[PDB]
Amino acid sequence: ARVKRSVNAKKKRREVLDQASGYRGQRSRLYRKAKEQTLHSATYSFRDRRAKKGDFRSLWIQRINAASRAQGMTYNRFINGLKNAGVEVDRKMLAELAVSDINAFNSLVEVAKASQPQN
Amino acid sequence: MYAIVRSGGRQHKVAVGDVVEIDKVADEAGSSIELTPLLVVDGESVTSDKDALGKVKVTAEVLGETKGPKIRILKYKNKTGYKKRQGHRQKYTQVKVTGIEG
Amino acid sequence: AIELHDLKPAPGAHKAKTRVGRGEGSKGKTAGRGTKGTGARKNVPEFF
Amino acid sequence: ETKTIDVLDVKGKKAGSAELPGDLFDVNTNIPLIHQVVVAQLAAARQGTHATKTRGQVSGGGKKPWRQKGTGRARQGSTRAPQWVGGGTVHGPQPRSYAQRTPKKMVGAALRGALSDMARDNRIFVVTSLVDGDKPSTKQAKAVLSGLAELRKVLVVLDRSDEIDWLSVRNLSEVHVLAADQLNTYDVVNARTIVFSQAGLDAFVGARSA
Amino acid sequence: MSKLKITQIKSGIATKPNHRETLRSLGLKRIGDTVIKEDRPEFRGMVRTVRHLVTMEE
RNA sequence: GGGCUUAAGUUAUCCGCCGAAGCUGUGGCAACCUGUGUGGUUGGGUAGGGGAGCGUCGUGUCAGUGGUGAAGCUGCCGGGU
Ligand SMILES: [Mg+2]
Ligand SMILES: [Mg+2]
Ligand SMILES: [Mg+2]
Ligand SMILES: [Mg+2]
Ligand SMILES: [Mg+2]
Ligand SMILES: [Mg+2]
Ligand SMILES: [Mg+2]
Ligand SMILES: [Mg+2]
Ligand SMILES: [Mg+2]
Ligand SMILES: [Mg+2]
Ligand SMILES: [Mg+2]
Ligand SMILES: [Mg+2]
Ligand SMILES: [Mg+2]
Ligand SMILES: [Mg+2]
Ligand SMILES: [Mg+2]
Ligand SMILES: [Mg+2]
Ligand SMILES: [Mg+2]
Ligand SMILES: [Mg+2]
Ligand SMILES: [Mg+2]
Ligand SMILES: [Mg+2]
Ligand SMILES: [Mg+2]
Ligand SMILES: [Mg+2]
Ligand SMILES: [Mg+2]
Repeated sequence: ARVKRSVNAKKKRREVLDQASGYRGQRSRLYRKAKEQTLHSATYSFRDRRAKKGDFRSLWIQRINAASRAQGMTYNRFINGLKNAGVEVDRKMLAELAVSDINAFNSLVEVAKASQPQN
Repeated sequence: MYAIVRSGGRQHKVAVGDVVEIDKVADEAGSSIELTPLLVVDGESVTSDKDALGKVKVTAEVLGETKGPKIRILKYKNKTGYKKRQGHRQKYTQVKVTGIEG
Repeated sequence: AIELHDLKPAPGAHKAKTRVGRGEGSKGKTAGRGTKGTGARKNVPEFF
Repeated sequence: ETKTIDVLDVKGKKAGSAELPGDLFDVNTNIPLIHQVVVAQLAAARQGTHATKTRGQVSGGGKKPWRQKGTGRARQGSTRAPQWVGGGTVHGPQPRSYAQRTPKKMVGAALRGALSDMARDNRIFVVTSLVDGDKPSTKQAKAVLSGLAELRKVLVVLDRSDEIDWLSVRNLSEVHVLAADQLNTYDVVNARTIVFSQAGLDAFVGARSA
Repeated sequence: MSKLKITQIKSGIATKPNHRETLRSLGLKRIGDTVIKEDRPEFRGMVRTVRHLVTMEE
């Protein structure tokens, strides 16, 4: 029972060439070269799906820092004040408030100022 | 009028009529759930303390179960022959916010 | 009234043949022999 | 279970009666055992005349194609090496026999279970004979259609001179005709019903009985 | 008997096998895991053996 | 590295925060143990051991299907760990 490889073989090649359908040069034309980049692409995507948490937290923290420093309060004192006041609104909602509802963010800044240890 | 609410260890800025992508919950479609609120803003009026947030109820209804994007994991390390393929969908649940009653 | 299409072997009676050197998801590449040496290519006699 | 039961000889309308011995026609239907016996049967049926030429049997290829070193080509030893186009096949098929030495007790029991399943399902009929005088296929087609359906087995045993029944049922293409000394599990399982001639059933019982 | 409260604050990686087995015997399995043990000298000994990896209370 | 002594240097001390795939929260999958209502523990991995599968070709049987268009090839829209 001789078996010809082509019908079964082309499936993974079509899959990989589809996955590599925006790459430059040989990486989008040649299966072997596309295969190497798809390994790197998968590794990068896995790494970046976990680094995305930190990237977005850093962005939120920077925006909160800017918005609170506009009110004469540093980010660390602002966060400690919120923690002491017991308001568990997170970095994300706080950044969205800073960009969108600056008055609500400033009210939270006042809450943190009042909840400061003052020591 | 809008509320910073929490659901399933993740927070949302919701308003009446909004559609929110909630972590999957057991309640069946068309039923109603209460989202725990962490902040309420009614315009130059910000309710933040626990005692007052206890009295406010954010009520919403379940619309259906939706799936996230298909994620393809290929764990790989060079010069060892090691590969591991995997997939993921991460089902969630639609929610429509019906009211923020103080 | 069995009919030929209802004849199946007992579970565990027909173990699948392990096919070696068919990719790194199974006994691929070195085919369960390791790297280099006599055992990489032939065998060692039992009297040796 | 070893109950002996009674079926009625027909000859179209009605005749005397015949006994199914029970010890055969009423035993357990070990499906794995029947499967193994049938698989061994088909393996024995295999012919297995398949062959390929190895690198030693492919024509030519005696000399080294070129020098070992200095050419910039890969080291080759023969033009008929397996990796070459037109070279020998490494582990291709060779002629062999697929027959399996299934034990006698296993083969016989499988046959008993296969017969017993449709004995309990009432798919064995016994006729005195099909066709009278000279032999047509129209007559027996009728006798059998009167019996039931058209995925049939016929037993006539009489290995030398039962030409009437044999040649009558030979050309149906939904009938398999056998001598009682060749029942075999594969054919019994493939049959949806068996019709024995009176002599066929008698000879099978005489050949094997407790 | 004062019901010692022991929690793991450092990982067992690169620690001595003695220390890792002491953590296992105490029942601590992760960083931040807490167990309650009696004020028995054997448990005081385990705590002092892995004193750089755990904290103890009453 | 920019720059820094008007410390952004050293040191003692106090108050905060940042910070990992660690921990916790939430949702899904899996292996094992356990009395079997619960729950517990676990799931980086080369050589390598064990287990369970996908796809190709041939073939017994049954059910079929095909010029109202099979195979192959090639789009789109989807699905599964
Ligand atoms: Mg900054
Ligand atoms: Mg290496
Ligand atoms: Mg390998
Ligand atoms: Mg390789
Ligand atoms: Mg080995
Ligand atoms: Mg080797
Ligand atoms: Mg090698
Ligand atoms: Mg070596
Ligand atoms: Mg070796
Ligand atoms: Mg040895
Ligand atoms: Mg020898
Ligand atoms: Mg030669
Ligand atoms: Mg060259
Ligand atoms: Mg040579
Ligand atoms: Mg040839
Ligand atoms: Mg993290
Ligand atoms: Mg973890
Ligand atoms: Mg967790
Ligand atoms: Mg593993
Ligand atoms: Mg792990
Ligand atoms: Mg291995
Ligand atoms: Mg048709
Ligand atoms: Mg074909």
